[PDB]
Amino acid sequence: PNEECLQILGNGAKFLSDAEIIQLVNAKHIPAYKLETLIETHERGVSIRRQLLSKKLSEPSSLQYLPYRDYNYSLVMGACCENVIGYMPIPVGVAGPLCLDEKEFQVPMATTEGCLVASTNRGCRAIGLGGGASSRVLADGMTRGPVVRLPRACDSAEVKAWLETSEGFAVIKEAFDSTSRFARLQKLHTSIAGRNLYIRFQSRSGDAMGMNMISKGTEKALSKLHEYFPEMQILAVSGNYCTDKKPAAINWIEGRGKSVVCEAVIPAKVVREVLKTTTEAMIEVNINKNLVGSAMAGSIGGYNAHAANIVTAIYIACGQDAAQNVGSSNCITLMEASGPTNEDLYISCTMPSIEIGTVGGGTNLLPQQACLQMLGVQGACKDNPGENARQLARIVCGTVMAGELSLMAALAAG
Amino acid sequence: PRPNEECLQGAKFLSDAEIIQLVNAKHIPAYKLETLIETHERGVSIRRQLLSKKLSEPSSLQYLPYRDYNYSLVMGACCENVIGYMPIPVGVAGPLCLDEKEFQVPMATTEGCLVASTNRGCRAIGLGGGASSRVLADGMTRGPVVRLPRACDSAEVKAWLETSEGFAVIKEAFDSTSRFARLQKLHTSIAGRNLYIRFQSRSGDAMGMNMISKGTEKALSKLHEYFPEMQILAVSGNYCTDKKPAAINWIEGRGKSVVCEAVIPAKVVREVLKTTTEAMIEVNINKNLVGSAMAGSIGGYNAHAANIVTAIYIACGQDAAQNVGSSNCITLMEASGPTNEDLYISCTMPSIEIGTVGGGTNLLPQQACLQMLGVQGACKDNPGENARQLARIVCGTVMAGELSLMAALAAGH
Amino acid sequence: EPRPNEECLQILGNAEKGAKFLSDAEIIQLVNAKHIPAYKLETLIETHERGVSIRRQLLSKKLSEPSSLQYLPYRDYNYSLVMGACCENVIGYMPIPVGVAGPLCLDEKEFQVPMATTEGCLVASTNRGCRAIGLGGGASSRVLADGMTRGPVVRLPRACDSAEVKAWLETSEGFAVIKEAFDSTSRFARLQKLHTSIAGRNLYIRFQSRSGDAMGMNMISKGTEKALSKLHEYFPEMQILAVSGNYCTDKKPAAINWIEGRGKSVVCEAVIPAKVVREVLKTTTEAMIEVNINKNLVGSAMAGSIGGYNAHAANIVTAIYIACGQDAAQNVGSSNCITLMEASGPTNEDLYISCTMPSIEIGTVGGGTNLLPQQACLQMLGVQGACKDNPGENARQLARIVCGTVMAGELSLMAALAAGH
Amino acid sequence: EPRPNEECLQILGNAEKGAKFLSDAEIIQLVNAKHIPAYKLETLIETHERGVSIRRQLLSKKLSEPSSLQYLPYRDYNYSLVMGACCENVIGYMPIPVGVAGPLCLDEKEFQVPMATTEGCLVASTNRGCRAIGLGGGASSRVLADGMTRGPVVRLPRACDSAEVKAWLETSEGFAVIKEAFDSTSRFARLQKLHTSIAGRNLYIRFQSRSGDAMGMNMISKGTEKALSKLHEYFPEMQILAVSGNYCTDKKPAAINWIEGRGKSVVCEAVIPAKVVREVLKTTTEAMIEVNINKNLVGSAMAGSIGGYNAHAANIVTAIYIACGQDAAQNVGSSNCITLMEASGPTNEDLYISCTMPSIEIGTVGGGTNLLPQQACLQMLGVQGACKDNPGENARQLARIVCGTVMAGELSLMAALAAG
Ligand SMILES: CC(C)n1c(CC[C@@H](O)C[C@@H](O)CC(=O)O)c(-c2ccc(F)cc2)c2c3ccccc3n(-c3ccccc3)c(=O)c21
Ligand SMILES: CC(C)n1c(CC[C@@H](O)C[C@@H](O)CC(=O)O)c(-c2ccc(F)cc2)c2c3ccccc3n(-c3ccccc3)c(=O)c21
Ligand SMILES: CC(C)n1c(CC[C@@H](O)C[C@@H](O)CC(=O)O)c(-c2ccc(F)cc2)c2c3ccccc3n(-c3ccccc3)c(=O)c21
Ligand SMILES: CC(C)n1c(CC[C@@H](O)C[C@@H](O)CC(=O)O)c(-c2ccc(F)cc2)c2c3ccccc3n(-c3ccccc3)c(=O)c21
Repeated sequence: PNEECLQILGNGAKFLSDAEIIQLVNAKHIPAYKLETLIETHERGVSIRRQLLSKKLSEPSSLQYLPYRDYNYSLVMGACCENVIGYMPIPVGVAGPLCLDEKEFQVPMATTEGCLVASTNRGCRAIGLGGGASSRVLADGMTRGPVVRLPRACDSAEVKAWLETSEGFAVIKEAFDSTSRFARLQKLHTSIAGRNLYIRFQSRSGDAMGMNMISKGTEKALSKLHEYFPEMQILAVSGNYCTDKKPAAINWIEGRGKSVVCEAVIPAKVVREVLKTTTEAMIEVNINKNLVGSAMAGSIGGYNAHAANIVTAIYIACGQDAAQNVGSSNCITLMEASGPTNEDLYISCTMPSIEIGTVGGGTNLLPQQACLQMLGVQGACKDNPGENARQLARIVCGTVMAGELSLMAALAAG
Repeated sequence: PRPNEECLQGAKFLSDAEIIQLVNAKHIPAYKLETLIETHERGVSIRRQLLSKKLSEPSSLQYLPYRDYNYSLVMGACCENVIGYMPIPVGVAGPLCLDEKEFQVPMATTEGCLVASTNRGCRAIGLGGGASSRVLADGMTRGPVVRLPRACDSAEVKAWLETSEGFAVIKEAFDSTSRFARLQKLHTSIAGRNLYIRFQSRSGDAMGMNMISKGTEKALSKLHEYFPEMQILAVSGNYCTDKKPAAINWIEGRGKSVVCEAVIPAKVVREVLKTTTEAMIEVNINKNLVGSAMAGSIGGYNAHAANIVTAIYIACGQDAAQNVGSSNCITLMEASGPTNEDLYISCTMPSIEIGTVGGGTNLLPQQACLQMLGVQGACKDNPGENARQLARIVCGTVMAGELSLMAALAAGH
Repeated sequence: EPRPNEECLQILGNAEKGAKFLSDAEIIQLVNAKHIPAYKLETLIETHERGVSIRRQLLSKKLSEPSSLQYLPYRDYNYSLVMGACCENVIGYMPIPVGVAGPLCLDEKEFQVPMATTEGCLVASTNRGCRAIGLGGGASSRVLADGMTRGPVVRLPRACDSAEVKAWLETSEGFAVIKEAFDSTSRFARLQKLHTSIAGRNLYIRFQSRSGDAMGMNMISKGTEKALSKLHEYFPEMQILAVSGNYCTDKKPAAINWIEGRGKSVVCEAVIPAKVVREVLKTTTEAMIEVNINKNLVGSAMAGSIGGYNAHAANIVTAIYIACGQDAAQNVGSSNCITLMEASGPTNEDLYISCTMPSIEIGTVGGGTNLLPQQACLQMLGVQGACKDNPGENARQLARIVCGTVMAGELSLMAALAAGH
Repeated sequence: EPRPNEECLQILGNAEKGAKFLSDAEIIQLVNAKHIPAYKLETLIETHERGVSIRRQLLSKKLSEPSSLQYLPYRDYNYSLVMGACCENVIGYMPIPVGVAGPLCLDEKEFQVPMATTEGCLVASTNRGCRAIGLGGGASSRVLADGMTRGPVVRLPRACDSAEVKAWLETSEGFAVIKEAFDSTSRFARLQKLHTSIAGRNLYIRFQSRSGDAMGMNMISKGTEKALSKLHEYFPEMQILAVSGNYCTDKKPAAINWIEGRGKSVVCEAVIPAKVVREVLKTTTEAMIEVNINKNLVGSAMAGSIGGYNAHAANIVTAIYIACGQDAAQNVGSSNCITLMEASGPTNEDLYISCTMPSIEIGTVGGGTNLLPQQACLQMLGVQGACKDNPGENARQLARIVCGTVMAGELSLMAALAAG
């Protein structure tokens, strides 16, 4: 019906059928934007959106194998996704044990690339027979890099000098830190371009990746800066000086999120039996591929074989922002001869800009929390704020090193 | 639970608890179960149980799902050591009015506001007459490193590859490996006695990594016949460049190079995007050009192309790790129209690495999202037209995302 | 005794008298009253040198310290070849000390390399590198490419239109038409394959061509102008925004020069015996490779370098460029260099070295190479002027000498760093 | 007249006779017979000019064309300040034409800028830019930072050890000990915030400090030796692999100089009235902005440039550097510049321009600035030598003049490109 359908809606939506609510869209009665709140259950809302979508597609049977039933939409709606028509299953394999810092980890990897999980698993095996890997977090601080503008370059210079004094920095730090308990503003990084001023705010953010919290603190910091400099115009809360989800030398040099190093010595016996190559062959490929090769290609921060493969796979499994693989994959892989007879392989990976978290975003979803719980880093750390996210970053750097070892060995053997 | 003595006699008759009790007691090794178990879902079940005992929290796997998923197309193709699947929420933004067509773009993400933002950008484009796009180039690459005894020798190989006859014989060996293998002009760079050779070729509708790799191996084998002292050091010497940031991809292109554009009426910028044309151009210059410049960016002259690229890629069975290079984008904005109050926008993406056959596009859920766009599988009549169409949709959806986010930043919300 | 401005104007306005009759103070009177422009002083006055003397006196009164130009030399210099070609508003010349480093044993020949510098120990260091190369049986080098570029930016109404122009330039027929127009501007113009890049409705076109022994800036620009005019006949809606849209790229750092090359791309190499590494360079092969990997590769990588995978190629390039009449501002791109080092020989104790420099922008005709003093330095190397029998051979040879001298400088500085001196 | 070998040697040994008593042809005979090596021809000869003449004669016979040095000048140059300080194996000097562009109206002062070049139209073009700036009310500039750097590479046995050293350097007390050692080497030394980067067991340490009016290369390297020696005491397993590990970065392109700055970071600006853009520059403000955006921003972006967002800053930097006794090889990094242009004023017809140069490496004492001809060009600008009442003011002033002259050159060349 048409008129009777509106009456029952005013009382609920359960008494109206699927075909009746879809008829309210077609025959203009009530618009399409009112759909999330109106329907009772979340799963039925997804079903009605899929039927509406089906008639717009040139092949309505497209959605047949896109699944949607029995998924927990309660944590997704109004938090992680909009216009939800279902979910996308990504196969999850396991590579391990990764022997890292006197512990053993089973690393979940969501991917559809054949041989990737198997390769990473072989890398872990080589590391494990070689006495294990060790890693350190060198720095920690998510950033946001707004652009502001003053009437003149002489004015923007005045603002830069003011922020660089002990007093000016104290005023902006107090504003920034007041927005949340984990907001602790580190030293600012500023760059002038004429009358423009790019300001890089950096702060730890507990176990969150921290972009929402740092953005809150930045908005408050710029409002405080407005009081001391009324002619200043906030052009954008991000002027790409952060830098988020684009390649940027500033992330490579200053770091962003977690800066991490990892290392291991692979005994000569393990290089031959597990990796099917030699230490000499591995060093030759590493120098001429990951250093010289990347140099000839004009790379900034891409001094590695396939760090992005491991970063992406762990990120999708563990509820991270996979778009941040742009900067998070930044990595330099070094190799040299080691031990008394110089036949053992010393490997290290350095990743200055791993953008990561174990609370918020996709880490609030239960399947993603399962993969985080495998690693023992799910949620916030009560006793040591930021320790779970720090640990996950160490696991990412260590797993990348396992991937580097294995693929470089395949390339070396020919 | 029976003893392990009468368990030695195949798999279907035994129980799950029996197989795991033979792995720990060490009757059977740990690499026999992949082949012996018949039903693929039961293979994943046993793997999860063995995995559970290695974890400090064995119950961590409970909410990682695995039942009733189609593992037939995954095993021996897409993933190893499989313990389940990870559901990523899929939203839809559209219609995207692109080249006199309308697209409903699937986006797999867990970032709030992303799909709604892109949807708003699509609406502004549609009310402004739509967008137009063009594929400027097409060719996946692979960039091996070879070594000769001396720099004079590597120089000889470079000059030889640059003659018409030397290139012709290398092109012959390359193209023999596949129906779609058609080698384009080579790009070579010397570093002492090293020579980096950038093989480029179309690959039908595939992303083309496996095909170009096979062509490269046969091409280098032919080059070995003419230069027997040459050593193939690595089939990839990072000169491709695959899954790392590289200026060579930005300048020369990799996969599909694409451009897209649209004019948004001044009224549409005000009412839909809640800003002005003047404010949009101001932010684009000082964020996407000057800001990226101050940050030392190569190819990152955009707001958040990577967000859209990643969401479409995960939804459509692409290699998400290739978002590193595929997200390369320069967003440009200027005034347009008679009164100079309309907003011309353009996005240029020189290295979209993409495909509609092979890899994750073999799986049915991923094929469902590809089918929404009308690009699933190989185009029989025009090989590569589906992959090219998907690249255009990516670039157009990126432009929609740029429009919407830049408007949010420009109005200072 | 000085005279009125009007009386001096009637004498210089006359043909048979000239500035010879007038004094210094009287000519200064005419310039200050704007009857005679300052920049034309050479033309009006009887000699070039007196024109420079008058300009100096004009300038000295403007300065807070009138005796500032005392030790800036100017007398007895050949200003005839500078005027209307190399410099304007000339107030003298700047002496840069010139040292010699050699012999450099390169491609079975020997070179005495001139180096203009004020940096202590640079010439001596480079000289030590030459000595090490000479005792190791010399260096070999190859020119891998040759072609100066210009990278204009044009614009179409739409990106769909700029795309059409790109596709048209990539057809065999379209490239042929543009090639005919480019090559019609000079006998040395041979247009190579076009490299194009779109940015929306913008189109950046990279024209590349040999240029005889000239660096080729002017010749490539003239060919580019004619080529774009021909392109406009097929596409009347195209606007030539700028003849250089920074896509060349000239005198700015750019990955496109590193990857595609610009001017001459060159590679050079040598093997230094272990004995020579110990006795001349005061280090070992193992220590040299260790420093090269971690400084010139890893170190440059950590600093975010594109093209700067070397110790100090720019010191050598700059010193040779100033001495040999080159454009010293082009050291920005010409200094692009990757230095590689590894073990060699039967006991893995000898030191293989190589330098690869893809973008040496250089010439032996035109610009500063027209001046006699810098022609003297070119004549040392046997590369002065145009090679008639093999056009471009002299400029090619100079690029090889630059690359080989850089390698000598890399050897010597890296040895000093490896020893911890 | 040319005496036998042994008769010439006995006079040389006697220190109250020397090589003055002998002739030119006799000294050449002593070099070829291998009695006295060629490198030791500086000290033995009496006057510096004669020593250069003898080196030139020995060189001439080695060359395929013995008359090649004919037009390379050498006579009557003051070699006293050059020998053992600025150049070795000296065979003469190379005259670079010097032109003047000005007045440059900068910070309420007027400057006559010397420019050593052989590129036609460069000085005249720069001069036209200065004239446009002057008729527009002048330019204003600011020094935003000042600190020469050196970036050694050290190595610990493990990455965990290199991590420990990084953390130690980041504490207040660790940095204080290193700053005390660094600052002790010179009265102008003041070590700023230390900036480090790990690569496995490598640690790259970027030392930064002001250096008075010197470019500071020698000063910073000496302070860095002392700093690393002090760090050796707390970490004896550390190995100084190289005093420069290319992390400075000196004389190579590097994003670190672009982002962190090196030497003087400077900004300059001016507004050119619409009337002056039309008449002097022969173009419009609209055409200028359009060329600047699509050439200096979009164009440099398409070429994959880091720090090269300008038309020809390198031309001006190089011309001033050679004229003023600077290290011209440092033009690689000193040329780093971004040029921005906007519409300005009430009709939106005036042209606002700015140039930002984060890494001008420069000095007014030491190096080639010790030579008299180079000191004359520095004297033109009022920046010769060390400022006693404010150490670093002369070098800061020259940096501002460079940035201002670059902006003048940017204005003029961009106008010629815009006009077609
Ligand atoms: C990590 C894994 C997915 N993988 C990869 C990565 C491809 C991409 O994800 C990134 C890669 O392009 C990054 C790069 O190296 O530039 C290649 C690979 C690299 C460069 C090529 F040119 C072509 C293939 C290979 C590979 C190549 C030849 C022989 C064996 C190989 N095995 C393998 C198979 C079975 C047992 C043992 C080893 C791999 O697992 C493998
Ligand atoms: C695309 C979307 C996920 N989004 C984003 C992207 C954040 C990231 O994924 C990439 C971004 O960091 C890339 C960059 O700009 O550097 C920001 C954003 C950008 C820069 C910031 F500093 C902080 C937030 C914002 C945003 C910011 C302020 C006000 C509204 C906003 N809305 C919004 C909400 C409701 C209705 C209308 C608009 C967004 O949808 C949105
Ligand atoms: C080239 C020459 C002008 N030089 C230089 C300056 C290089 C610079 O122009 C570029 C350099 O900064 C590039 C780089 O390495 O980053 C240094 C030098 C380098 C880095 C430092 F930190 C401090 C000083 C050195 C040097 C240093 C220690 C011991 C010996 C040295 N010798 C030397 C002395 C006698 C016989 C043999 C060689 C030099 O000739 C020399
Ligand atoms: C600075 C000066 C030495 N100059 C230059 C330098 C080229 C180089 O030093 C840097 C340049 O390549 C950097 C770049 O723009 O990419 C060009 C120039 C630019 C791009 C070209 F394609 C070809 C020539 C021009 C120029 C070009 C066309 C018309 C007038 C010109 N005038 C001029 C003449 C008389 C009165 C007013 C101005 C110049 O002074 C001038």
